[PDB]
Formats: sequence, structure tokens, C-alpha cells
Amino acid sequence: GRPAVSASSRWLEGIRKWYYNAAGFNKLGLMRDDTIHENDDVKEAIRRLPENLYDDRVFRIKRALDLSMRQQILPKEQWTKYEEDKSYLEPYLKEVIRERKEREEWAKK
Amino acid sequence: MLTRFLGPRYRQLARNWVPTAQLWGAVGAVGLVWATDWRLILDWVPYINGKFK
Amino acid sequence: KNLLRNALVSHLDGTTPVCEDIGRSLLTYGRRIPLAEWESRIAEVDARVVREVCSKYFYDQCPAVAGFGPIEQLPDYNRIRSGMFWLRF
Amino acid sequence: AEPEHDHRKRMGLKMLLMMGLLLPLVYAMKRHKWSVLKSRKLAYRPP
Amino acid sequence: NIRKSHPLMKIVNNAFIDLPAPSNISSWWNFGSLLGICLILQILTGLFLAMHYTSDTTTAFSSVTHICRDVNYGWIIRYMHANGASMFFICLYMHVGRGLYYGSYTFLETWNIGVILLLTVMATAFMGYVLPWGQMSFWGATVITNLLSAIPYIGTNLVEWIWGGFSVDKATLTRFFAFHFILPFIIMAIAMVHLLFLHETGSNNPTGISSDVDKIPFHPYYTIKDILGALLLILALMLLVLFAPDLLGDPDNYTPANPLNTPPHIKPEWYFLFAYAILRSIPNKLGGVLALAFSILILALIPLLHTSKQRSMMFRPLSQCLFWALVADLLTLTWIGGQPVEHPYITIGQLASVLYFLLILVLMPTAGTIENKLLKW
Ligand code: HEM
Ligand code: HEM
Ligand SMILES: C[C@@]1(c2ccc(Oc3ccccc3)cc2)OC(=O)N(Nc2ccccc2)C1=O
Repeated sequence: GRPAVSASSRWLEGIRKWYYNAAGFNKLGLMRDDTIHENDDVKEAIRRLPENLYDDRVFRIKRALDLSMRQQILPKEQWTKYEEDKSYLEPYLKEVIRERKEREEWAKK
Repeated sequence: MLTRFLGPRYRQLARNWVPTAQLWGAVGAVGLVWATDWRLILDWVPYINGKFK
Repeated sequence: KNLLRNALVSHLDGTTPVCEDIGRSLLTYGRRIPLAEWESRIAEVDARVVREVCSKYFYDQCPAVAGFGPIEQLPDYNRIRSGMFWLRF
Repeated sequence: AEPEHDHRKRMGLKMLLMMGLLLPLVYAMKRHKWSVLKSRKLAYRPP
Repeated sequence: NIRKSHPLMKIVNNAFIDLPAPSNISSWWNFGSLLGICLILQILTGLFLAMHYTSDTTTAFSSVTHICRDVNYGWIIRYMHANGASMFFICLYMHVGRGLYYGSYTFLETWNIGVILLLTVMATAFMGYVLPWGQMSFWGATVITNLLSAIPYIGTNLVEWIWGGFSVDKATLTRFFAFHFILPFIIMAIAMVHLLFLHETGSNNPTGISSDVDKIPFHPYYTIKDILGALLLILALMLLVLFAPDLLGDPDNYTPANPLNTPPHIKPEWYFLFAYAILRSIPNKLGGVLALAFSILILALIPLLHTSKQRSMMFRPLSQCLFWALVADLLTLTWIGGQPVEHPYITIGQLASVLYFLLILVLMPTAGTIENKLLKW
């Protein structure tokens, strides 16, 4: 249940990395998880972050909102590099989705 | 019973606001005059004689 | 005015405060400035003087603002700046 | 068909002439007030 | 003293002075206040025109000319009204586009109220246009009214009902004057309700990311941004009134009444063009009007088709391309709606019609889903 690497996977990665650059949130210093739409599952995931991450995301978002108002971007040297982009919210979000889905399955019986 | 506002401090208050209240009337007069083109009043300002005779 | 008189005199009570006053007055004013001179300065102040002197430093003047802590509700600078003048005046 | 034709363009003149005064001015009023935000600087200083 | 305690100024303060608003809202956000200015504009000029217009079949066309020739400055007031109606639609369009692009429709209630506000003004402008009893006013009134006749079983009792007769006549011009006078007051109430629901969350912004960490007071900032932008709405309005009074205005309304003779090529106002093309595309009575209704009623399905993990399209290259293809498609519908129902045009017009729906109901949602996958979300 493992071995493979592929020139193709790199193409897929290359297509993702391409879109990531095209999306452009990294020009504002943002990270992927900073751009997620806050629905309830998400608000709760934000709520569960430890202080450091919680604070970092706040500052990044402020930095971006401030750029947006000036319609500027960060120097290229400071864009968030795909692959240096931390999925910090994911595991909390996945867990909050799991527990909700559990509640839902209980509500069915 | 309006005697609550009768005393030295109130008289000094009244004084400090006289120039302001005066100047506000200045603004109101000139402003009413100029918005209705007060024929009467205006005919006396040197220029602004855009009513010949 | 009276509050200043009491403060002035209440302060220069004991060797240390008087010493500090002699020492630093000479640094700043060059002389000592005896209680009595301060008294005459204070006496000269009346409402007019307050109005004029305040107007000069305060009226329609750009302030310096420093804030630390839970300051989300601290007014915007433009808003603070607009509080430095009165539209009825 | 259009009796007003001549007054309209005299007004019309005045509209561009006035607009050419007010536009730059009102624009400058807004930049003045927005100065404070446009040049503000941020710094993050976590423990 | 205080703005905050007085039962009345407290509303003002909470709506226009201390309301926390995103530091980053764009020019695209200016349209809501411009829509308010439009409504007030329509209201004032509308009113003064009512002090001189008469609602009877005979003197209707005439009273309007009385205004343009006899009544002091009626011409300027009349043109501001007409050109104000166009601006109002220009603003609706931008405002609705801004909401789509930026995901603003996710504020369910306020977006749903907006749709109602859209239909209300369209209803309003229709009744308005009929008022001078010109050729297009009459035939346009005839076309649009007859749509209702497509409705099965009750279709004809309804048109005759709304007519107050056997065709657009006397009774209709008078009732249209009445409904056209009250509608903007009713619009005004819906708009306050629109603004109420919006304040519950405050404004969205270009990034689609919460701005609670970087809110600024509506007052000094949006107060001036809105002023500046009002002056721009005004320049654009005057340009029309003062240099191009007849530019959007069809030449045929300058000729009275002909229930007997339909003009060769009747052409909608402008802001109905795209919808007119859609209705026309399909050669069916029922299906045309159904397609027509759906063409507007679709806005309320938009929120169910949101598929992306992001709110705005700011970081969404695919959706962006499809969005503009939508705009470009609408612009095509507009061109086509103003053209004769013939060879090149009907086919172009049918393909643009499937595209509009194809891209909203299927293309956009599929782009959102592949953008998510591309991001590993
Ligand atoms: C205060 C409520 C309103 C009143 C009292 C009012 C009054 C009138 C009157 C008396 C006319 C016929 C005179 C003329 O055609 O110039 C008219 C026409 C019209 N109004 Fe209104 N109206 C009001 C709100 C609106 C609204 C909301 C709109 C939509 C923006 C609107 C757009 C029109 C249009 C398109 C016409 C036909 C203009 C033309 O080409 O002559 N008005 N209105
Ligand atoms: C009488 C017609 C309308 C009026 C008077 C009106 C007024 C406003 C105002 C004042 C705002 C505040 C900020 C801004 O400028 O964006 C706003 C925002 C909004 N309106 Fe309207 N609007 C009208 C038509 C619509 C329509 C047709 C829709 C959608 C069908 C709509 C949905 C929204 C939404 C979703 C927002 C969210 C703000 C954002 O996300 O940026 N409104 N409107
Ligand atoms: C101004 C106008 C109008 C106004 C509002 C409308 O409402 C809508 C606008 C867009 C989409 C749906 C309805 C439609 C037409 O009223 C009117 O008589 N016409 N003229 C017309 C000409 C040919 C066919 C049908 C109508 C309009 O354009």
C-alpha cells in the first residue's frame, strides 16, 4: 500500500503550484487557510487555534486587508511560497467536521 | 423660575458667546440675502450690480 | 488658581523637594523664582487668559496620541482631530 | 422640436466648468482624510 | 452632544457615523449609496413632474410637452428623471455584479431583499415609461403586459384585469400613473429593511475574508468616499441631460398614439435588451416568458450554487474568466435584443441564451469545484 513517485505527479503538482501562483493570495502574504470562507464549522476551527496561530493569522489578515485598501502587494521576496504554505487550520477543521457529522448520524436514528 | 440661569457665571457665559452669536447672524443674513437675491439689500453692494439700473 | 497655589506650596515642603527645586530651577530659568512671583503670575490669570492661552495650544491643533491595550474602541485619528475644534465656534 | 437647445448647452458648459473645479477639490478632500490610513504602518510584535 | 442616546440620531449614528466598516471596500461598494441617491433623485424630479403631468389619454403626451416647453425648467427636470432611470439601472447592474463577483450574496436575507428591490424598480420603470403615451410607450406597454397572457388557464382574465378593458387603453394609463407614484415609496421601505439586514453583519470586502480585525468608522472615510462618488454619478447624469437628452430615448415616443399601427422595429429601452433577447430567442409563447422570468429570477438560485471554499473571486482565476464570459455574454444579449429577429441574429441569440444559463447553472459551480481541488481543499 505505497510505492510510486511519477513524472506525472510533478505535473499535477506543477498544475497546483501554477494555480496557487495564479490565485495570488500569496502576493498579500496570505496563506491558504487565511482565505477560507468562515461558515460555522470554520468559526469553530478558528476558535480552537492555539494563541500563536490564532495571533499570526490575525496579523496576516490585517496585513492583507491593508494591502487590499492600497491595492498594493508585497515585494516578491515576501510572497508565501507554495510548499512553505502551512495547512494550520486543516486538522482543526477536519475534526470539527467529524464531530458535526457524528451529531448528524445520531440525529438520524 | 428661569431664575436658575440668573447669576454672575451665566452672565459671563452669555458674554463669551456674543461674538459667536453675532457672527452667526452675519452668516445667516448674508446667506438669506444671497439665496433670494434680495433686490433691496443687494442693490447697495458695489459689484453684484447684475441688475443694471 | 487656588489649586495651583496649594499645589505649589504643598509641594515645596521639606528639604528634598526644595533642594530639587533650587537645583533644577537654576538649570531651567537660570534663577530661583521666589514664591510671590509665582503668586503674581497666578493672580494675573483670569477667564480671558485661560480662554486665550488654551485656544493657542489646544484649538484646532494636531494632537499626538498614544494607546496601549484593549484599544479597539479608541477613536480614529481624524475623529480625535475633529474633536480639537468646535463647529459652533 | 427643441427650444431649450441653447440654454441647455450654456448650462452644460457651466456643468463641465464647475465639475472641473469641484471634482479635483472633493477628490483632494477625500485623500486628505484618507491620508492617515494610506500611510499608516503596521508591526507585529508577539511574545 | 450625543448622537448615541437620542432615540433618533442613534439610528443615524449606527447607520452612517460609527458603523464599523472594512478598511478595504472598493469603488464597487459605492453603488448602494448611489442607488439611494438615485431613488431620491427619481423621487424629487418625479414629484415636480407630477405637479404638471396629466393622466388622461388625450392630454398625456401633451402635458409632457407642456412641461418641456412651457413650465419653467421642466425640460431639465424631465430629462433628469428619464436619465435618472437609466442611471438607476446602471447602478442596479454594477451592484448586482459586485455581489456576484465578491460572493456578497452569501448574506441571504439582504441579497433576497435586493432581488425584490430589483423587481420593484423594474416594475416601476415599466409603468413610468408608458406614461407619456408615445408609440413605444404604448407598444412596449402592449408587449410586456401580454406576457401575463401566457400563464395557463388564468392568463387572459389577468391581462384584461390589469388592463381594465380589452386592450391597453384609458384605464391602464391612469392606473399606471398611480402605481408608478406609490411604488418608489414602497421601494424606499424595502431598502431600509435591506440596510437593516446588512448591518446585522456589516459589509463584505474584495478579499471575501472577515475584516473585523481591520474595521474603520464609516465616518470621515466613507462619508467622503460617498460624497466624491455622488458627484461622479451627477456628472454622468448631467452629461446625458445636458448634452445628450435624446440618446437612450427612442425617437418614436415623440409621436403620439397608434393602437392601430405598430412601429416597424420596436426597441426596448436599453436595460431590458438582454432579457428581451432571451424571451425572443425561443420560438414559444409560454417558454419565452418562462425563460424571461427565469433570466431574472435566477439571482435567487445563485446562493445554492456557491461551491467554492472561498467567498470572493479575488483569488479565483477560473471563476474570474467565467464571470467576464458572463458579462460578455450579457453584452451580447444586449446587442442582440436591439436587433431584428433575423438570420445571423436569431442563432447568435439562442446560443447566448443557453450560455447565460449554462454558465450560471453549471459552468461557474464546476469552476468552483475544480478550484477547490486544485488547492487541495
Ligand atoms: C416619486 C415617485 C415617482 C413619481 C411621482 C414619478 C412621476 C412620473 C411622471 C408624472 C412621469 C410622466 C412624465 C414624463 O414622462 O416625463 C414619469 C415618467 C417616468 N419615470 Fe417616474 N416617477 C416616480 C418614481 C420613478 C422611478 C422609481 C423610476 C424608475 C427609476 C422612474 C423612471 C421613470 C421613467 C422611465 C419614466 C418615463 C420617462 C420618459 O421617458 O418620459 N420614476 N414619472
Ligand atoms: C433599491 C435597490 C437597492 C438599494 C437602494 C440598495 C442599497 C444598498 C446599500 C446602501 C448597501 C451598502 C454598501 C454598498 O454600497 O454596497 C448595499 C449592499 C448590498 N446590497 Fe443592495 N441595494 C439595492 C439593490 C440590491 C440588489 C438588486 C441586490 C441583489 C439582488 C442587493 C444585495 C446587496 C448586497 C448583497 C449587499 C452586500 C454588500 C457587500 O457585500 O458588499 N441590493 N445595498
Ligand atoms: C422601459 C421599458 C421597460 C421597463 C422595465 C422593464 O422591466 C424589466 C427590465 C429588465 C428585465 C426584466 C424586466 C422592461 C421594459 O418599458 C417599455 O415600455 N419598454 N419598451 C419595450 C419595447 C419593446 C418590447 C417591450 C418593451 C421598455 O424598454
